[PDB]
Amino acid sequence: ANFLAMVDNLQGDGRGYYLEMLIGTPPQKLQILVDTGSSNFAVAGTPHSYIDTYFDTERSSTYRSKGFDVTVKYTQGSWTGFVGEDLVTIPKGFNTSFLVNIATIFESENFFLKWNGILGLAYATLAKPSSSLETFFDSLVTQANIPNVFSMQMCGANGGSLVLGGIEPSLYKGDIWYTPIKEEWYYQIEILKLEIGGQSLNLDCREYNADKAIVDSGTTLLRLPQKVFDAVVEAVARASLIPEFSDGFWTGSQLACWTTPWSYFPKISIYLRDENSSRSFRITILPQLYIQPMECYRFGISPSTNALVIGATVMEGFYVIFDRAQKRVGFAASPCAEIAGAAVSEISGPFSTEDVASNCVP
Amino acid sequence: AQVQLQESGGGLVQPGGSLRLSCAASGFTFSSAIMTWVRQAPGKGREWVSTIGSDGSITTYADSVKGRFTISRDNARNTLYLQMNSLKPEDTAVYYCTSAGRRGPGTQVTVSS
Ligand SMILES: C[C@H]1SC(N)=N[C@](C)(c2cc(NC(=O)c3cc4c(cn3)OCCO4)ccc2F)[C@H]1F
Repeated sequence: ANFLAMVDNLQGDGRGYYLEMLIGTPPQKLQILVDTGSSNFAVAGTPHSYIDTYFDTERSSTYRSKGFDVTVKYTQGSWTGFVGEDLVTIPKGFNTSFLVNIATIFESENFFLKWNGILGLAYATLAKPSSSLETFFDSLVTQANIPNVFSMQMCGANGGSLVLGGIEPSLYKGDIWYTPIKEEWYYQIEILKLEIGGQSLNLDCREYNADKAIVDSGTTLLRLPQKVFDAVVEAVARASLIPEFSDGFWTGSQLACWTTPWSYFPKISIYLRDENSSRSFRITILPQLYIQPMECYRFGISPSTNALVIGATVMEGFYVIFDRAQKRVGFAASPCAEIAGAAVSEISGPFSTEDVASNCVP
Repeated sequence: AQVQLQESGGGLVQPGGSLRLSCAASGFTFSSAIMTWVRQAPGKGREWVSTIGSDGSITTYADSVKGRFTISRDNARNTLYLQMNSLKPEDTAVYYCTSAGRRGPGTQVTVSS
């Protein structure tokens, strides 16, 4: 593989970062959402509204049906598709085809709302209908002779880069800080503390790892559990100093508009445990990442029931290394994460963990 | 799913010799699983050998083994095979099966004059 050829291989902002993938014989080009929060390679199989193209299995001579379907259901929506096998080519990075599993969607509800498929890059554990259905990245690692590592940069806050097989040095400056993967399903990592404008929230660190704290390129916003979300909102409102935001701004039902004072809004830092448990490092997002333009703006953080989801709101500030080989997630500040001549993210450390508990995951 | 794999059929052969590797599978629906052979020698990089689709019709090979090695499977017997012909000293490695991120312990192939 060539890692330089994978630079700028993603398009979009916004509406998701998608990779160009060629499927079947002869190849059919599809636009595929890069999703580190799921583990199925699934594409559109029928026309549908809101999509331009789709994978026609009947036009691929190499396509083979497994003779079973898969139904995936989420909170908001769902889909059902035929499970098959076919040859796939990633032109930006590789020059050979790979045999992989593929789900071809024949029906869905609230799923397709520029991409026409999803590339699940999480672990075998989450694959449906079971973990025996070999994931795309497991097929690629084996068949392409690449290390069990990929890294992602989002430049939409300018597309992005998915480097399959390693780390590209030109995509970051400064040090990479690694946090352990606590559980291999989603990219679950341990959050120790949340800090708003220098002030730590007064919560038990178990509140941040509710069911799980995960790094998910397929989630748009920084999703926080309700209690944590309420604490962040209160801390942002207190630290802002200017006349107060609407409740509709916090809940996402109303936009806040200006003809904007970035200096008046606080920084949001997330502390992650280092591979050495005595130390931690923080990933910091400036106001420009969580007060998102739509000049009118929407709030880039939302509540959740289960899971603290480190979505695109945060990932747009950092080059994120999914080091599956060494069971860790790396973070470095993105040079492309710059708005109006100001770096919109920071990374720093080390910091002591002697106050907090040794295991914040329940 | 506990994907269990056990390879057999390796050995010490001369240059131009032959082996038939096999791999027994259990704990999953072998007839629906993509199967892959990989090789690994000490001090060298991991090398993909060949992949076979679940029904056996689709097969792919590395350029280093093309025309010499043949991959196949018997889904009724839950067994993957690698027929190895025209063996060279550079084919010396542990050969192992992989499926869905799991692998077998492998079987040693040694080619020496
Ligand atoms: C519940 C979700 S979370 C999940 N991880 N995956 C599933 C597979 C899923 C995800 C999406 N996401 C997006 O389209 C989208 C868009 C973005 C964006 C990120 N992601 O960041 C930058 C701006 O726009 C859509 C549908 C979908 F089904 C589900 F599991």
